Amino acid sequence: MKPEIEQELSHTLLTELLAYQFASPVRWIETQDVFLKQHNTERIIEIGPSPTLAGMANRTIKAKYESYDAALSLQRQVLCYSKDAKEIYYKPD
Amino acid sequence: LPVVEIELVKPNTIQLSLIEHRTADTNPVALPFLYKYNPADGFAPILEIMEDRNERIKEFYWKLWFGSSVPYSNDINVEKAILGDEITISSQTISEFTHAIGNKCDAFVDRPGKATLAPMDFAIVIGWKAIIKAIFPKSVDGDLLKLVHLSNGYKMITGAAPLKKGDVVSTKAEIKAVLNQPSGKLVEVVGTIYREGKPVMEVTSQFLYRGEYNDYCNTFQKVTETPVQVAFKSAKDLAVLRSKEWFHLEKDVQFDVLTFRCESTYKFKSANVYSSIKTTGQVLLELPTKEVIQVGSVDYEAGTSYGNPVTDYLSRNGKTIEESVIFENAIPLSSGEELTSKAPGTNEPYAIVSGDYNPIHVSRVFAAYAKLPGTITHGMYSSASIRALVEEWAANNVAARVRAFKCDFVGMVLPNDTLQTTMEHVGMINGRKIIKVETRNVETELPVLIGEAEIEQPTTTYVFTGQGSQEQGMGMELYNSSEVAREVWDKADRHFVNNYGFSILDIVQNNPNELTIHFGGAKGRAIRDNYIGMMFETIGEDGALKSEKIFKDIDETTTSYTFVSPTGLLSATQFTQPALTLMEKAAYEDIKSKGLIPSDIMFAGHSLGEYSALSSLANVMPIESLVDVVFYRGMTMQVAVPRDELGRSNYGMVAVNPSRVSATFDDSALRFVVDEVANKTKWLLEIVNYNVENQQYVAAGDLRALDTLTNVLNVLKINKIDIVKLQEQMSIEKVKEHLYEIVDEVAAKSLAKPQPIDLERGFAVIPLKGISVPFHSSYLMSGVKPFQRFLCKKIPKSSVKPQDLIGKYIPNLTAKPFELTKEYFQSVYDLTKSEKIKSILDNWEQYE
Repeated sequence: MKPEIEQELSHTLLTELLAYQFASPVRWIETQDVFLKQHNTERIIEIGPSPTLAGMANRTIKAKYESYDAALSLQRQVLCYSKDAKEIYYKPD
Repeated sequence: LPVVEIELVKPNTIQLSLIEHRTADTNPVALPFLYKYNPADGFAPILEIMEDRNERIKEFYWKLWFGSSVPYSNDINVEKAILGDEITISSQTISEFTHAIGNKCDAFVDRPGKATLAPMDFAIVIGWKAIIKAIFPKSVDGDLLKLVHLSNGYKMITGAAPLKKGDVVSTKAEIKAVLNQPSGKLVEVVGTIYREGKPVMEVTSQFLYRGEYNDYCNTFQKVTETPVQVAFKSAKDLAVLRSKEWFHLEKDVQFDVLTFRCESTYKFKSANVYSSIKTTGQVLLELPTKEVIQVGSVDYEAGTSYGNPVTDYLSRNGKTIEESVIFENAIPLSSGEELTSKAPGTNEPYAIVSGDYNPIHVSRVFAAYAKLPGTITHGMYSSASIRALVEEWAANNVAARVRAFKCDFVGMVLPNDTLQTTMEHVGMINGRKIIKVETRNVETELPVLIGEAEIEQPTTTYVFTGQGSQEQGMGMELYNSSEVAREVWDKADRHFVNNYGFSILDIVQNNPNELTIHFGGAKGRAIRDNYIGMMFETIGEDGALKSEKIFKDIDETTTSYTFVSPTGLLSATQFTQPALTLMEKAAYEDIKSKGLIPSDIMFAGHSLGEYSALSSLANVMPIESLVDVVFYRGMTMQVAVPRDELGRSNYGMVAVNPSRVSATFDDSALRFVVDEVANKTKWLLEIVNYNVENQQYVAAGDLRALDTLTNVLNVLKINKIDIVKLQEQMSIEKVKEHLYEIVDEVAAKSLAKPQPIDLERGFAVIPLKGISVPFHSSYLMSGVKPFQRFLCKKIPKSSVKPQDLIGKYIPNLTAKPFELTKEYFQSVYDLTKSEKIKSILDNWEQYE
């Protein structure tokens, strides 16, 4: 595809998301299957005032991806800005 | 086999001949050393024929590195690039490069399956043949025995891929500099590599004819400059640029800053002074609406100069496009004895695989003659081993962390010698995390190798936190600890104060119950007409499209207006959303110029990665019209439905959580509430959440239908009549009337309870409150008219590139890597419906 066609396609579809995602069912199922199973993200990073998703991510890792991580030897390190700020910027004590 | 042969060829002259058998064509080659015997003077009876000696040495090395078949041509034109030889990367060469040579891991061992992984450091094997042909020419005259390989570097123009057993690639060498430093001639060969036309690797190497050479006519340095950015902010910048006689006007846009990609050519007449300067370069500066096109160039000559005006000017104003800001303090990466490596006992294997048959590395007599201590190992081998090391010990078995590698051979390594490579987490460049690589001999402690590591990680997803729980002090720690965050927050605060009469920092820092805009003098009245002019145009549900503008209270007469919210103003939409977009308007921030970036990042969150994730990694949210757009959207969305006397509508959110009713309930078990309440009740409803489905179902719509949807799971939670029986045991199509009892009772009881409903937070029902208009569903992107008022305009229409946004976003409204091209068109068009992209889906017109 030529760059100039796909940039009109680009802005149109990006405007469509920024409008419609805020009124459409969130599907975090296969997103989890991506950053845990299908795309193999071992380090996950969250920036926020509070770890609003680290705990529930650990819940799903324990409830769905324990044997999966044991089989493929994946060590997942969940990180957050409020508490694991030292691990994000790599400053151990 | 013979390795030394001293013999008397003609009367009174010696022919010490150093023999080398392991060569390109496994054919022994002699290196003669003519020696006049002097019976007359017995104090020093051996004079050495110094004339043509370098010629003989180059003859020997030419036969060694290129074979007897190819004739020796001393005359090599320096200006023209040195053509290599087109080879085909076979699976065999990659299979048999490694016997005692280095990189070995899970993917670098004898296993079945398919294509075996490999490193890119064997690009000089392709390169070597032509790279070394630039140290031979007559103009660069030096002693090849005293030649030491000083450094080698690889650049990362990644038009190519990693080795997959079958690539087809060629060679292209070109001499850049021949310097005369006190250490001797510094030959600079940056011979690049072409895979049918497109460059793949740069490959720079330095050789050093150790000694002292004074020939300066045959000395030059054609360096190419980087995209160097100057620093300015003024209108004097035009005057300065005009004052530069070398610069030539080749654009018609105002000047405030440069990012030249230049290139120059030096000619030395002495140690430091240049005989002449040649500069041609290119000109750069920003263009309109982030839509850049072609540019022009420059020109310069000089003579007997101590510096280059152009490059020194560009540098002096500032550093180049530097995607490398060094991290504050160092921590270890893989330090210890589990990063040590013993040098190979011998050097013939790497010599035969790479083609460098320099006897200094293998032949004992050659190493002894060059006065260097023993047959030192290849600098190339050391570089290859270290480049394989940046992937091997600091990583848990992933081969996607081998990249551009710069290296220099400050020391020497004897064979079968142990080396402690140190690798400390210090610097940071644009993803490929800069780590030091310094290879020091363990017992002498002297360094041998110096470079910067570029090891990646596996892919990741920068998650975020935001709307729905936002608190006081939201993102103020970064505001008080970061210059860039301070800049963005201050700019937005100034724009809100100067255009809307309220500080957003005051809303965020110390959350007030209510705030008052005042419409005072010229500034206040220019604030008031902002509110007077802007407001939604939503269809009144009593007829056709009612063109209207409801702020009501604010008009010409009023001199103040109070924003009131009981729980908090940060809870109010018009202030929670701009605050949200601002507080995560800085994540990439310093890592942007730092290099912590792992392999593949997608900006995301928990459905709040579309409003706070896509400027640091996607630059969509422009600069300062962002806050206007978000505040206008907040107001339009907030007053999009009729409020009652107490200020609450018949619409909102509610959770219908599946986890609590039973573990049995699944997508094939209860995916019926949405399409069994909209059809009969003639109301509006759609599910907002099955993100963590089987554990979390939430929905939005008019409040009565929300109650009806909840009192399906609620009534089937204490009684537990499974819907699996209703759905899969008997049939699917036939069962479209079983609901017209079990939702009928509720579509009656909900009317019985008072019309403004406060939905209870039960076991399987956990509503999220503080939301009046139904979003995340089907009434805050449906016929809701003025939501996309600003959607083909001020927002940077030309900035958005498919390159990043495609693949670097993961769809919360789907699944995996959001394709921002045609493939995804009918995903925001099925569960939410649209009309805007109906044209692009059908009416393609003249896009070609």
